[PDB]
Amino acid sequence: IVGGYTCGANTVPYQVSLNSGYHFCGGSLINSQWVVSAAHCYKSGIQVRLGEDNINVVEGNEQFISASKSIVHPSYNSNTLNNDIMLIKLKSAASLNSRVASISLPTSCASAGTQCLISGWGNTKSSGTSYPDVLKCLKAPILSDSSCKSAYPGQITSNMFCAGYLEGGKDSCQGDSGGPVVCSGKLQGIVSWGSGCAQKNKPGVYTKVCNYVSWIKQTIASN
Ligand SMILES: NCCc1c[nH]c2ccc(O)cc12
Ligand SMILES: [Ca+2]
Repeated sequence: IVGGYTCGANTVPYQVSLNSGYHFCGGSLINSQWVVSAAHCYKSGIQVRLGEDNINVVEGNEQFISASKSIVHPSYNSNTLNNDIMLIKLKSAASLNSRVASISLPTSCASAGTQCLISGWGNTKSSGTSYPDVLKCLKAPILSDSSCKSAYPGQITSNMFCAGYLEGGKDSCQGDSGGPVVCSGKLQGIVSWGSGCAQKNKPGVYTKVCNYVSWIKQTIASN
């Protein structure tokens, strides 16, 4: 997260870290046994880490649970990032509490202008690299579809939205991939892609979760 703030330990209780020997992606806990992330985060041998603040220190509220199954969306296109969403089933159910909690799925799509919270352990600089150990947070509005398509001509599908600031300076970045965009207590987006981080006229692009609610629910009910 570039230009954000330190969230505070366990203030984003649905945030997960995906670990394959090291943190490589975020995700969101949607019930005691399922995580939603980006399909571009797919790999084998994932351990899901819940209750994390400092990802390099055991602080006492972590639950580490291996993934039993990963399901990339059937229509994911890795070249366009259309349908950039994946579900991960945990080998066992997490223990839910005040610091480990699920985030609800939306019943309706959010409109441009809605303020949302984006969080992750990604790079904090727009040039060069500095990766934080503690969770970073960013408040950003959803942008109009016309401003999003004007920023990325020919690249924005109906399954994507832009959020952030056209002036630059504040954005998600590398390592925030797969993480949540939460607006009014509902999961509306997944950190997906962009042109660099925090660049003028290049806001972050996010997977539009409201379009996938029926796929998520049907998949969870049968796996
Ligand atoms: N807005 C952050 C977009 C994003 C997701 N993954 C990334 C990886 C590298 C990068 O420069 C940018 C990204
Ligand atoms: Ca920790």
